[PDB]
Amino acid sequence: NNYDGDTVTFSPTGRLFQVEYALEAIKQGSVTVGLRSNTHAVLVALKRNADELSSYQKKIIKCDEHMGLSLAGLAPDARVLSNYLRQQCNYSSLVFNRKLAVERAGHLLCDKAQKNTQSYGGRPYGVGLLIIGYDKSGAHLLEFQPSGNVTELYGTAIGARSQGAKTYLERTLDTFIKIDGNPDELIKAGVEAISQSLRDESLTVDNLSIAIVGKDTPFTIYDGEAVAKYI
Amino acid sequence: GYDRALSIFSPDGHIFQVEYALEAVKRGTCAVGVKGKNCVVLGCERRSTLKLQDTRITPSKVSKIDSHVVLSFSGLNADSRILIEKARVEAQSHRLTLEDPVTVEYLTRYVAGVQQRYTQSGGVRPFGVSTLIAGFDPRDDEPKLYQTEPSGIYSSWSAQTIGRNSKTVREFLEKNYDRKEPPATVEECVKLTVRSLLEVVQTGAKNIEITVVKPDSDIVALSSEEINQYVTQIEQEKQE
Amino acid sequence: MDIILGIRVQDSVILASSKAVTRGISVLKDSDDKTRQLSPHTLMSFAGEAGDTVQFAEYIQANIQLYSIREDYELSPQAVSSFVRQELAKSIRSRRPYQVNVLIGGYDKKKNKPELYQIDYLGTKVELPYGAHGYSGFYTFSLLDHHYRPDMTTEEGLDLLKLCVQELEKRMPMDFKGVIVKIVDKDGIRQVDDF
Amino acid sequence: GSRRYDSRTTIFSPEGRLYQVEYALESISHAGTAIGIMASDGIVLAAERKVTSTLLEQDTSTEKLYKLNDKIAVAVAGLTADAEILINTARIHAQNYLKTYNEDIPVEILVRRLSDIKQGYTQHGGLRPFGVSFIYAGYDDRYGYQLYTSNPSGNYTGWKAISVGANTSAAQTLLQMDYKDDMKVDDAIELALKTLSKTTDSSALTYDRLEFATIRKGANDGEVYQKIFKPQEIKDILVKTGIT
Amino acid sequence: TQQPIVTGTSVISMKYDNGVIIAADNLGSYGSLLRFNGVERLIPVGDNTVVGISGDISDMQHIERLLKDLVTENAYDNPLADAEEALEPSYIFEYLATVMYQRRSKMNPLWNAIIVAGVQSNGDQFLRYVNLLGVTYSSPTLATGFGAHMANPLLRKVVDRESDIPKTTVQVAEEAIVNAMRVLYYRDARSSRNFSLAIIDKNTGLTFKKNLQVENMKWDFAKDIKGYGTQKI
Amino acid sequence: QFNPYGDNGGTILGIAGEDFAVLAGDTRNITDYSINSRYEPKVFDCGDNIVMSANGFAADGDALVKRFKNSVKWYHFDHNDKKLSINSAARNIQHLLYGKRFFPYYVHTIIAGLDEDGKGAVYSFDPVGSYEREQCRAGGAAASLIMPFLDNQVNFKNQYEPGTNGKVKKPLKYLSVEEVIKLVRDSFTSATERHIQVGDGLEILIVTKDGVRKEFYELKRD
Amino acid sequence: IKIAHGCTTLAFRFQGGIIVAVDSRATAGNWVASQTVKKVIEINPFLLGTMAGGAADCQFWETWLGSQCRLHELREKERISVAAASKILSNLVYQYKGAGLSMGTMICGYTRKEGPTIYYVDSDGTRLKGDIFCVGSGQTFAYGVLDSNYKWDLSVEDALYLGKRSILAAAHRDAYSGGSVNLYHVTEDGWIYHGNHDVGELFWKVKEEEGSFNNVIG
Amino acid sequence: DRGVSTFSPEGRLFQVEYSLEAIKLGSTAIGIATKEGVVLGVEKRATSPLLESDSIEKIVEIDRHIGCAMSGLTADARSMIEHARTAAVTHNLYYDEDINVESLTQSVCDLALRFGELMSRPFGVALLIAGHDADDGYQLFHAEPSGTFYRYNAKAIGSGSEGAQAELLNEWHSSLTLKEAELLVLKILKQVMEEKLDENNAQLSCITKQDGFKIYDNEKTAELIKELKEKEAAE
Amino acid sequence: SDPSSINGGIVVAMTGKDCVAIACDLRLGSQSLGVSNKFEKIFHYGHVFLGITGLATDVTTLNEMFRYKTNLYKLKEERAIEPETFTQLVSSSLYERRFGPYFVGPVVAGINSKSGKPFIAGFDLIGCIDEAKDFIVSGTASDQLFGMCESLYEPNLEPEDLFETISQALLNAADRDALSGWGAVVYIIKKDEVVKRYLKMRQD
Ligand SMILES: [Mg+2]
Ligand SMILES: [Mg+2]
Ligand SMILES: [Mg+2]
Ligand SMILES: [Mg+2]
Repeated sequence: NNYDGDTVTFSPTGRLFQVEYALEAIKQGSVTVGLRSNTHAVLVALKRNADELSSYQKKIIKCDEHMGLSLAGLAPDARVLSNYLRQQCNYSSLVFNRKLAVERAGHLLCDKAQKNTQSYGGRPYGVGLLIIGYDKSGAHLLEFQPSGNVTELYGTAIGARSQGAKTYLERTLDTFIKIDGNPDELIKAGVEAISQSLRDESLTVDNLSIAIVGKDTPFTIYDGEAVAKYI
Repeated sequence: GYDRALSIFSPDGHIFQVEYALEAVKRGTCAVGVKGKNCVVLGCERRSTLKLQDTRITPSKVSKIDSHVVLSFSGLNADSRILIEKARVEAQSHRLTLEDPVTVEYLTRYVAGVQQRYTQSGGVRPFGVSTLIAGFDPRDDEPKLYQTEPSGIYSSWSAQTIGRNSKTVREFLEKNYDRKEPPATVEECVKLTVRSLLEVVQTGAKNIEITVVKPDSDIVALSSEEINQYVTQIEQEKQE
Repeated sequence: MDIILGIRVQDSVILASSKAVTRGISVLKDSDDKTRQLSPHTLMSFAGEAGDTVQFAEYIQANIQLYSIREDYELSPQAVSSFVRQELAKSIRSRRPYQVNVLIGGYDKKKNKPELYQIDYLGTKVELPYGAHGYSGFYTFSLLDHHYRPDMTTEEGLDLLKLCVQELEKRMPMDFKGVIVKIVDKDGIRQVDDF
Repeated sequence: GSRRYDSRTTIFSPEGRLYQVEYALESISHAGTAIGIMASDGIVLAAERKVTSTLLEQDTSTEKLYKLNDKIAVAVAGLTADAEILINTARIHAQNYLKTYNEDIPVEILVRRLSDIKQGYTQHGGLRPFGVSFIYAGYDDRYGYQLYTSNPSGNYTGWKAISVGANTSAAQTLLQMDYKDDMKVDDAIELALKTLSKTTDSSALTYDRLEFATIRKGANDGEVYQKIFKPQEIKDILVKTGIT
Repeated sequence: TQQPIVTGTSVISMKYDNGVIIAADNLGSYGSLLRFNGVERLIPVGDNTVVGISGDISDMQHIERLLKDLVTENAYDNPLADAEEALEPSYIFEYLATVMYQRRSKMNPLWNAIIVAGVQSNGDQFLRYVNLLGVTYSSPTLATGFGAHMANPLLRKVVDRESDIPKTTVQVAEEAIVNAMRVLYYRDARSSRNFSLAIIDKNTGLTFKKNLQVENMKWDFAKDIKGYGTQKI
Repeated sequence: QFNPYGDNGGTILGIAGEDFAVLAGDTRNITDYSINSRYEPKVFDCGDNIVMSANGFAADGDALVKRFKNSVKWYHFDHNDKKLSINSAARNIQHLLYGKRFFPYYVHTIIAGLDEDGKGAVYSFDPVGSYEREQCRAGGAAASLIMPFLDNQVNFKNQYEPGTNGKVKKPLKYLSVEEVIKLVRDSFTSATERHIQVGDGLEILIVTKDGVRKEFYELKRD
Repeated sequence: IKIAHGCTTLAFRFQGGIIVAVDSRATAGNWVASQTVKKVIEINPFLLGTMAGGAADCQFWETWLGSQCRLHELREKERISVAAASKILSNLVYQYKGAGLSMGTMICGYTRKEGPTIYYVDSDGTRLKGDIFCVGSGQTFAYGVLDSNYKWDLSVEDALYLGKRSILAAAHRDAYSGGSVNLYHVTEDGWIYHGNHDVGELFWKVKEEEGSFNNVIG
Repeated sequence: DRGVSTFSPEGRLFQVEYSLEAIKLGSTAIGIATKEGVVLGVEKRATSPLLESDSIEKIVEIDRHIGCAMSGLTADARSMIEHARTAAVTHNLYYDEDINVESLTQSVCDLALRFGELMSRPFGVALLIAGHDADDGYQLFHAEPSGTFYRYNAKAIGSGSEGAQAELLNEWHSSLTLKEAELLVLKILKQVMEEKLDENNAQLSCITKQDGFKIYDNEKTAELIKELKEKEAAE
Repeated sequence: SDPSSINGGIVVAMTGKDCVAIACDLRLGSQSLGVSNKFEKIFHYGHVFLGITGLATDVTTLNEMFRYKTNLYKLKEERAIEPETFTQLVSSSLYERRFGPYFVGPVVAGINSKSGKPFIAGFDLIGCIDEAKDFIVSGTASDQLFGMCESLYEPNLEPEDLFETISQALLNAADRDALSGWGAVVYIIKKDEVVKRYLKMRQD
């Protein structure tokens, strides 16, 4: 009310309203799902269009050969944060000849988003990210929120009506976690998960966006006729 | 450094600081630009509430940017000096690097760009000035007349007016100016410019300034008596 | 760049400047005009390091032309020469100084007098009846000391100047490919096409 | 952050006016009146000191009239402290010009630069403008004797006779009435004093409440002299014109 | 632009079937003066890497501090710091190699020759060289300073190419290194008798041996050498 | 005084065929009269069917390759995974080299691959970025030995048709991958005989539309 | 190492526009680094630049010039003048003066307002307009043939040959020039390439047909 | 007052949303993409008859293979075009090739959100960026001040955008010829424009692989206007 | 390439009974080449006189600089600067350029308007003050001037006698120096009158 003019102000109950309003931008964004087994990690994203004449907004971004994310909210902010991740992944490779750990990736995003919530003039990031990757400790899935809070998970979903997919994954936890050495079945589980967040619309060929990374699989994105298999 | 965003959007999609800068232009003394077949004429109002003035030394309303281009304006007098100075420097800088004087379009585009930069830079307000820029491109005999405004938009005009009561004189020019046949001579162009100012000015004494620009850096400012002859001629023809 | 001369007479200033541009063992050009018009009644010749000369000359020219437009008024030769000297005086203590020597010939319209200023690359200004830069002086100065009179006409000045060029052409080691002569007077600046 | 406390000094009103410039002019309108009158053979500067106290040291005082160089002077109307900042800048600019061109600075050039500085404070920087209006009285070999004025907006104009500060409306009418082009300095002196004497908010105009200066060619042959009047000299010129 | 003051001489090393061996004497020379005798020029990083450094000792101590700090930094927010995300020899080398080249590029080098010996997580032997110029190379045998001229020839008789590595045992490899250290004591005027030796094995891990001495030297024949040509007594 | 440059020796060679291109280079690394490594590869696959070598000062060579490899990576990110053409790569490298015009990479750079018409392409660079496409280029320590042999055997220079009174030249034609490798191997065995900084091993990288293949051959180790 | 320093280049104005002719050799000391060097940079379809001195300096900055010319005509909706184009380059190298740039170049073009125009630009800041220019180690040799045979009223055919013959003259005598001759003809509607001519074959062809080079046995 | 980069309770940036209102006030611009080329057309909208309409430059060249049309506060577009032209030429300098239309659009869109308390406010202008490259062929992009860009088969922006977009929805198909697209832009412009459409108050342009980006003459557009009127009266 | 001896020139100052004298040659050359015989080296700011030898560009620059500073001094102080104060100003200004100095040998001369005391002073190029009762010397013939002044000078000379002594000191010193001469000027300075005399000397 009187305490939402900028990010530097606390409310009487101890809330940061600008951070919460940034969180609200994610809820308006299109749904995206993340889930992993022990061998692979999968991102599934429902793309959104302006109208029938327009293209579908690309949700998934590659960060390295072994890491990448999906976005929900302000796409330009995801571009800034993904670009930062690309550089950090790259710094780790050039300097230490070392693939960046997915956990450190999360820590770096948390610290970058945090600085924007404590200083005058700036604003919080208006986007949520689901980072998947495969490093020296196996497959990983992270959930980034622009408050700074990063969380490692087996599965999750963010965006509009994400609660449906999140409930499904919470039920299916024991099943999909053991889908080891089988990419197409892990994707199917992710496609069935995101389907629990659909209303009136269904998954078409230029609507669905899938990405995967794993043990002997570089981070690769599938769009267009390549995702027709999973409809 | 002072950073404040002074020029910003409002709910209805307007930038009030730019629009309030236009109000300053509307307050300013009237300025008119008319281009003929082989010349351009810049007319300018001077308010007569100021007697005991020294017209020798008082800043003239029409300013030379280069030997072939001139700039008149309406709005804040102090602001206009900053735009004129920058334009004059750019005019010499263009000659230095391109080995050729600026075109009237280029000089206008530069001045308009400066005005625009002040509409989305921190710590600054827009220029409370609109300009009429006129002249002849190097080795060219086609007359040029351009207008700029605080927002930064610019465009070419067969004839145009800015300042206070400019809507009245624009009404006059819109019916009196023929596109198919512009003022063929210098006399015809000056007369039409004086006529248009006489709709608004008051008296045709030391209230009207006229500057005539012709091809190949041929610019001259008319004196009181010379202008007064046009005023005397128009009034006698009017009584009919 | 090598030979630049200047002679102030009764009613005008005459500048003579060599036409040759040599680089290595080749004369690349034999019709080079080593001068810039700073204002209608002010002319500057120049000689020195390659590139620096023209870059400096045009920079000064631009600045004076900017002044002319701003004030709608022509600066006096004395005022221009002082501005030029200061620019060189700054330059000498810079990271990379302008290695340019100049002569400034002008006609002061307020005084109705011709004026010749000699300024070297250090910023050393002197007003003279006749001047030169480089090795040119070593021949001409003594010749001018003898033949020069303060009340000479423009035509007498050109004959005196011919005498200098002849001496240079006889005793100078390098072929400087003649000179471009220019006159500065009450009516402005004009070039002598046949010299 | 600090946005909360920003007055926004450099913005437009809905009507297209600069709030702070207008309010600065309102400030200046309460300042002691200063008059400048330009004659054919010189210039007069007259100014009224702000409500003097009897224990004020009058002879070793300077409030209104300041010297910029040998050929140019100014009369001040507004905050004295603000004016001195600008005066020192103007004095330096005049010396820079002399150093560069070996010629005394033309009056207009000095006036323009000082007016450009004031303009800057209205367009950028977020600072309050200088609450000062000047009357510039000076000479050069181009235009001869010149009078100018500048105000917090940074706009300057040339004049034959002009007033700034308090009661300028009444003062400008009286000057417009009695001024003529073939006027001499001694006549202009009398007009300047008569105008202040009628527009003053004081009971009677006296020597101790005035600052006076002339710029004549009254020196020996083709050279300009600046005369900042002493207390006793103002007392004499006030008796000579029949005011006291 | 530097000049090295307190200096360390040869660092020698080689690969064998299960790991790598590295050695360097304990001397800190001050020109011709053999100033300091208790200088350790082999610095372990974790339990799987040893960095051997020759050249300027002040710069060596700086590199020690960097490596010490690297271990600390790696442990931050790293639950697998003593497991999968532990520092590898290749990581440690590439870091140093980056620093060495950046410093030479700023015309302010770390005046050293460095050999990073270790064993990777997958059991692979790691042995690579870097110096003040940022120059890097790898070989079955690596040596610095005089070691390059005298040790490498001897070590290459054992492991001449890649295929000789599985055929070389830790006993044979250590023998060649200790022998090389003796030869360097005979012939390098800025060497000491006392040295340290380190073995990094993929099975038995890191074995760090301190206070070793050159022994079984041949000096007896000196008594028979008289004069410089014609002298008989 | 500290000298920031050094000479790591070695020599490289690039030859372009009709539908292929090879980029060879010996595996010896040296300083002064000492051998540092008998197998230190300096010909690298950089992706997008581009092979590269920066012979001379290895520290600058490795820095440059590393930076170009990185450039290829960021070209994919910024331009929707577009393939970097050999001509585009060349121009990019010019800017990398010239970027350090006043503190150069002391290296003779050569890249090889296929142009956009599928034909074999070799580009060569000086230390400060001047580049040119050629059928043939040797670089490094023994370039002066190998290059005139290449002029004679690849481009058939100074060879005229027998009996034509030296009037008709020997006609230019593309060489087979077999014939090119023969010329590479003979060029390096010859260079090894007469240049002390050349030897130990020869590594060739062959680039066709199918990908990047490698071949290795022993060289004299003295 | 030493870096490439490929030179003989000329360019002259005549009735039919401009001829540009260059050799092809690049050297590193006595070592002939390349016989196939392109010493004419095609800045754009209307402008040409010549390469002498630093090979990299000339290449890098004259393609950079082509970028500045393209940006000019996008903003001004008009072809850039040869005067302006040359001055963009000369002002740039003047900023780098002292740093060690090495450039001897002819900026050649043909516009409506100027006609055929040639500007010699130099790494020490020199910018000269002229009718005939000749730059490189073999420039003096090429000047001798040019000066004795040049006329304004040469035909496009004869002018092309004169430029070709002047390079040949330099290629013969100057040890650091040769390889092949590249010819260009600049018109108002753009430059036209007139082929690569190997000096080895051109010398014997010219010797026989012209009767020249009697000193040499053939 | 309030911060420039402030979020609303609904999760939108106030200043970005307000700039979108400014764009609705702007003159209409339409773009249609076909397999034979992309067409760009704009409403000039002269504020007075004395204004020389040919000086109204709302269609602009970025490179030979990329064109641009604008709508809104058109003065704000100048620096966006300047950046686009520099980005396009700079990429050619670094990579000896044409730059992809998408990459060009992305570079422009990176400027969009570089505002706050960088420039003081978002851009008050939307751009239609049309072009061709070898990879994705003929393309039309809509670049907003939010930093977002959508590719479109056809798109209208400005005051008559929602009405024109609904018309483009029905009329567009994947087999449109260039000539058909030209007429379609003129047809839809004439519907939404206030004043009567002619060659002086409306401007056409296109970009083809063969001839590159071209702004049509007033003579050429006039014939297409006459051809359009005849075809509508013919049934 | 020795800045202090490219252009050449000399200045000398002396005191007398209730008066001071300062004198300088008129030569400006470029090493061997004589360029100007009108180059005066003495300037004045109010009643304070400053002579400057050395590199001519700096001589000109410093004159313009001290004119600049003495003008602002007068405007703020509402009085003319005195010799003692000016001396300090010259020293301050020179030492400000300690590690990039003006290549000059300045010499202050004048009479204090309050006390009436004759005052002279000399400086090195970095502003060290050399105060003296008798005389100050400067320029490319300083050695010669030192020798002339030390033998010819006597205290409490009348203005007319002092003129002869300083003139003979300068002339004979200048004639033993190649880079000095080509005319000479002498300023005789009394409390409220100043006479300036051009000397006839050999023109080689
Ligand atoms: Mg050997
Ligand atoms: Mg030859
Ligand atoms: Mg003498
Ligand atoms: Mg003599």
